[PDB]
Amino acid sequence: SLFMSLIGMAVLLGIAVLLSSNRKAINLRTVGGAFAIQFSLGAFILYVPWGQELLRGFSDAVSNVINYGNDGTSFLFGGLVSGKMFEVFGGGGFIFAFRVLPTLIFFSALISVLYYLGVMQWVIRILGGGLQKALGTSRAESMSAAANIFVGQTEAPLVVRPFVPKMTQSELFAVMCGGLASIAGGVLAGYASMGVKIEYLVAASFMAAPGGLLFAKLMMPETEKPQDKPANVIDAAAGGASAGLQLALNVGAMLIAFIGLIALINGMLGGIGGWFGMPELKLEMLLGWLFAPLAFLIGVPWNEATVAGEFIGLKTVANEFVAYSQFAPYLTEAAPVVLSEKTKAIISFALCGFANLSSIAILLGGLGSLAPKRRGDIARMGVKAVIAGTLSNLMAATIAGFFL
Amino acid sequence: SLFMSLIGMAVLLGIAVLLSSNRKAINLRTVGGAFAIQFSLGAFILYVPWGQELLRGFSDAVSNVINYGNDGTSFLFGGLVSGKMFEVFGGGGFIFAFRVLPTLIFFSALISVLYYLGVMQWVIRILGGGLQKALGTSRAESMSAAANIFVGQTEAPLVVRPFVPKMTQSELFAVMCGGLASIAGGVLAGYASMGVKIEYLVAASFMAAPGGLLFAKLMMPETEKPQDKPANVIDAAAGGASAGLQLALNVGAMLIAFIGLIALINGMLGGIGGWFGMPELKLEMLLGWLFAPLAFLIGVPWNEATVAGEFIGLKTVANEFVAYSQFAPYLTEAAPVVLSEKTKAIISFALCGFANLSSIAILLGGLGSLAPKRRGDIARMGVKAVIAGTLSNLMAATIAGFFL
Amino acid sequence: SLFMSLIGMAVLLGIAVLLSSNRKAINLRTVGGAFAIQFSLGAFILYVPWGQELLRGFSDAVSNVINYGNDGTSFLFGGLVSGKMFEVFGGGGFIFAFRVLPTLIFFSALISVLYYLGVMQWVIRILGGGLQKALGTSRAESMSAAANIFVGQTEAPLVVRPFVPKMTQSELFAVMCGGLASIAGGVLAGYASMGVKIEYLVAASFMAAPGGLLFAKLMMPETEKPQDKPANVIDAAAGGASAGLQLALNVGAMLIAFIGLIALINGMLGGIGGWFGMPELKLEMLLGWLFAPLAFLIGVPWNEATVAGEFIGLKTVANEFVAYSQFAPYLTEAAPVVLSEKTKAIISFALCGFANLSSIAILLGGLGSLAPKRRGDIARMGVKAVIAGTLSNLMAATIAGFFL
Ligand SMILES: CCCCCCCCCCO[C@@H]1O[C@H](CO)[C@@H](O[C@H]2O[C@H](CO)[C@@H](O)[C@H](O)[C@H]2O)[C@H](O)[C@H]1O
Ligand SMILES: CCCCCCCCCCO[C@@H]1O[C@H](CO)[C@@H](O[C@H]2O[C@H](CO)[C@@H](O)[C@H](O)[C@H]2O)[C@H](O)[C@H]1O
Ligand SMILES: CCCCCCCCCCO[C@@H]1O[C@H](CO)[C@@H](O[C@H]2O[C@H](CO)[C@@H](O)[C@H](O)[C@H]2O)[C@H](O)[C@H]1O
Ligand SMILES: O=c1ncccn1[C@@H]1O[C@H](CO)[C@@H](O)[C@H]1O
Ligand SMILES: O=c1ncccn1[C@@H]1O[C@H](CO)[C@@H](O)[C@H]1O
Ligand SMILES: O=c1ncccn1[C@@H]1O[C@H](CO)[C@@H](O)[C@H]1O
Ligand code: NA
Ligand code: NA
Ligand code: NA
Repeated sequence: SLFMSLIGMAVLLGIAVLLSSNRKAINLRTVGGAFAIQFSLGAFILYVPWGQELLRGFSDAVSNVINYGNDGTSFLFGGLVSGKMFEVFGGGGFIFAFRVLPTLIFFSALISVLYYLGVMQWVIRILGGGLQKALGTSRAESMSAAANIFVGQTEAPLVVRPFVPKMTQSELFAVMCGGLASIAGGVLAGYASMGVKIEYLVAASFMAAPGGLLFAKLMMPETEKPQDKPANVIDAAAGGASAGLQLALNVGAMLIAFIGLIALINGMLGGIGGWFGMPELKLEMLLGWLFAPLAFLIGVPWNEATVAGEFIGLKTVANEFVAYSQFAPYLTEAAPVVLSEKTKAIISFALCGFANLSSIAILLGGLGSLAPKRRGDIARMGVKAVIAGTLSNLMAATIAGFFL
Repeated sequence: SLFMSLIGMAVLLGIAVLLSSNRKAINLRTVGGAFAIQFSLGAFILYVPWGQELLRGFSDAVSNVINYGNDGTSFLFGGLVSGKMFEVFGGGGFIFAFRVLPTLIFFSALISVLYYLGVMQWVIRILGGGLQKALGTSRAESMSAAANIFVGQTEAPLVVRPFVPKMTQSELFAVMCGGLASIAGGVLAGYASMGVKIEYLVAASFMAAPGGLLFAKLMMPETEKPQDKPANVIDAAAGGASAGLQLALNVGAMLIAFIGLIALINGMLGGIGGWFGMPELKLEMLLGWLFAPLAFLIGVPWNEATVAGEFIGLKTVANEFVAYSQFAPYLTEAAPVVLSEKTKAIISFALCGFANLSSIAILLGGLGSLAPKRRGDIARMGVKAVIAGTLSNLMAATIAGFFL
Repeated sequence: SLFMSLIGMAVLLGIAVLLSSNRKAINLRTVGGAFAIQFSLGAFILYVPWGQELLRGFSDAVSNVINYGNDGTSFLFGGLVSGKMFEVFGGGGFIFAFRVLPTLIFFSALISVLYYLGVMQWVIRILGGGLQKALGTSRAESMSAAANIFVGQTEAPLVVRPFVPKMTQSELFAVMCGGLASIAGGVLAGYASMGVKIEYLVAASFMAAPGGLLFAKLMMPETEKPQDKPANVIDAAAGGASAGLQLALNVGAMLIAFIGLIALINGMLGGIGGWFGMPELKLEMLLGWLFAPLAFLIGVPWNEATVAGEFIGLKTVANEFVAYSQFAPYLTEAAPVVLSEKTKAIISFALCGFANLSSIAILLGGLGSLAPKRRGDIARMGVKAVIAGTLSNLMAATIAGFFL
């Protein structure tokens, strides 16, 4: 029952220690408090009444911002995003390109505005400050952790960019992990626009800040000594819109290609598999069969572990956006397999993260531009940081399933 | 009656003199003739029969070019831009993304072709030469003024780019003002595709050349001494298409974000306003209430000044593209408020200009790349140049309303 | 009958010799074997039974990959690419922007993957090696020839990029010609998605490798002495997707502008032509009237030579993508002129090539970046290389019509 979850949490911690760079250098206060916060935060907003009300209150505000932004895309694409689309095309009336992608544009502009007004820096300074006083982590790596709740892995270190070129290997690794453990505000609203419960997305985004530091300081403890703008608000929105547009195009091209490639792979796997009496062999079968123990370990029922593995596996070997796209039909009344509400929550939390191999290349570009002489260290710690980010997402899912 | 318009023209001139860098250095021949041309040009093509026929003749040619270009977008988006769209989605059958944006691509390619053939340089040389002989303005600043009738604020100085790094502060300011007072050929056809009367757009584009110089030489008189390609036609079209595409994407992202942001602001203004007994408070109400005196001053009737202020205000605090997008429904039979034909003309002229704060950043990029050591002067004169450009648009509207 | 084709082949060879840089330096083994291979390859896969089966087998595999990739665009654009589109908009239900353009994205990602796995380098090394052993051409120029079968003119030299800056003028010219004589895998599937028979596209792509070398070594014989990566597979796909997206946007903007420009030209040609009693004068009439002898020479019947000339002419003076777009309606049951199956094949082969003037600018960018000190030689040999590429496409069409 609940005993299988606590074992899950133990196993995840165990792997991180086995993969640590120095188990004897692990700060017990740091990693103890880090797990304490993520677990308590999970308990707070998923179990206790007052915490649940604050979460559903924040989520409804996020849901209101999404609808407001939809006025923009409604103007541009008109009746192609209206209700008449469902009367004509039925299910295919929902055009992903016009329904989900424009959200990335609006939210990138909004967060750009919130940075200009100092609202973002205000929240980050509070959360980032609470972490470093409780965990003993450095100032810079804690701010980047807190920022990563709302923005992406390449945008979060920007709030501490003059400290990045000279921060320690453990600091840099943590910064990498904070980005891999979390997502971004823009894609968040995208996933929400696909049917993913906002309550789970907001919850997972916040639990990423302590969770990211947790596995950063487990797998790479501090063995060194750390240290220590647009002209107007309209320009900020325009710049954010531009950045969002570029991101929207990239995600769209990736989804067309990757899905197309998976369709090509499934065709080949059917022919190759047929040679071994398995003509029905697909990529989803391999991934499900391979990740089922991992899904079963984080709290997914035995009879649903394989289907859960398909999504968790797809997120790891590609990215969370593709995983969510294949998991979204399972959130409607036209779902091929009716899953339990607890399993739906676990997958939602386990997928909520940029933790994949492709993000290393993205970290080399973004985070590497802030410190060009540190691109070697980033590439070297890349895979370890991806694993650490994966453990953080899996821990958050285990915690989530435990309190649900 | 007509007395309120002439007062309007006087007030606008008055503000420019009060904000001048040296009232004693103002060249009476320059600013006298500049106003004389803009006023006479307004009289010519809006009042006298022969001038009205030349304007409607040029506009019908512009309207024919638009339809020819529509063959391109009709090929790409097929039935999504056909008449069947209105039978199915009704009003929402008009998809802005496919109906207006592709025009920017076609017209950018066409103007690129016209530059290659020397047709553009031919017209600019005549109009630019007539201005400098009548106003006494320098050669370079006059060519940039004439070019700005047809192209954008960053493209117009390109016809005199080797003279920009060494031109006087008054010359540079004028170049900045010529761009802010006018629009571009590409967006022109876009506004026309939204229901804005082409006759008003062409008229305002031409009146921008003397009007831009007028307020440039009022607010910043000359106190110094001024001085003095693609391989084939198919390459020119391709390059122009590419530039148009990039612009089309930017405008689209901006419209999605800005409209979405306004929707978000109106939601917040309803809550904040509710604290003061004004739950119906919106951005349009603030802008209308604040710009109504200005609209009333340029010739808009008292009972229509507030609605007119909403659009003029939105153009100033954001850009003219967003203003036109909110003003276009007022040009159809489904308009929420039926406005007088004179008020519709005034708003059309007052909106026709790139005069906004965001254009300073764009001027720093485009015009600043032509003279990197002059980016300080551009940023310093930015706001003054925006005001000057605003006065030029307001003057053109007052003149327009006077002869109508 | 078949005598008119062999005359055609002779004439094409004749022009190349007349335009040669040194007729006395032409290697008879090189150009003899080069024509021998292209002619035999044509005989193999268009005439002999076994060769026809291998071609239709490869084409059905290409047709299967296309459909697999379509799962990606089907996810993004939903019902806008469904069968319901034809029930509502009829013929206009086929939206080119969503039906053809996304193919460039998928195929660019796939070929990027195939390069990473070493599959591309494996095939190129075999075909490129067979050519240089049979023709006596250099190693580098032969690999670029073989690569050009599957990829574009700027991508093909990348497999021999450290040998490009120091290769001979004849080598560089051949590299330029190999790219101009062929197309790319991505646009190939695009043309196939417009109704162009895949069998003709695959055939022409392969016959371009010897055909490109053939006219390279005729018009520019060797008079000198020649010499002699993404972190993971998912990164490769993502990079290829990005490159495909950029290309998809460019092609789309070009098609909107060029078609729009042609519509504008036809309007002007109707007025200008009206002055000489020819109000029905259009661009298609001029191009058809001017290229009809050329089409008649390559095997197109007298009564179909003029219509065939319209398409061949449009490909030359613009690009093959625009030509195919105007030729595609002639491949359906709603064709304005029912053409013979042999004429449809000839046009398909004659159009299959990047041979146009605009590609010189593209060669200056791509191939010129690999050897910046050789941009002068590229620009100098540009037009000659375009002619050579045109002759290669015309030869392939003549050969095709001969065996059909
Ligand atoms: C959808 C509608 C929303 C309604 C909200 C309207 C907001 C109004 C924006 C005004 O902001 C100002 O704009 C200036 C222009 O960019 C800035 O000056 C900046 O640039 C000037 C010159 O360009 C310099 O003089 C200054 O030093 C520099 O602060 C200045 O910082 C900024 O405060
Ligand atoms: C929709 C259909 C429209 C129908 C219209 C057809 C127009 C025909 C275009 C031909 O233009 C020529 O093309 C050359 C190739 O770019 C240019 O040579 C340029 O480039 C050459 C080599 O690339 C150099 O030899 C030259 O010096 C240099 O002028 C040359 O300037 C230009 O006149
Ligand atoms: C749609 C689903 C498809 C299913 C297929 C799944 C394929 C699995 C990809 C794994 O590939 C590895 O990924 C590493 C990470 O990029 C690479 O390490 C590279 O980068 C490392 C660090 O980033 C370095 O340690 C290495 O030196 C360097 O080889 C490595 O080369 C590569 O073999
Ligand atoms: O780096 C990112 N920043 C913002 C949004 C997205 N991504 C990247 O793109 C992917 C898809 O959302 C993520 O897994 C991540 O690697
Ligand atoms: O600078 C520009 N050049 C061409 C088109 C548009 N714009 C900018 O974008 C805005 C929207 O049309 C203008 O206000 C102007 O600042
Ligand atoms: O250079 C290219 N590489 C890949 C795809 C396309 N093109 C260019 O764009 C044109 C349209 O397919 C070609 O004629 C060619 O010049
Ligand atoms: Na993040
Ligand atoms: Na202008
Ligand atoms: Na090629």
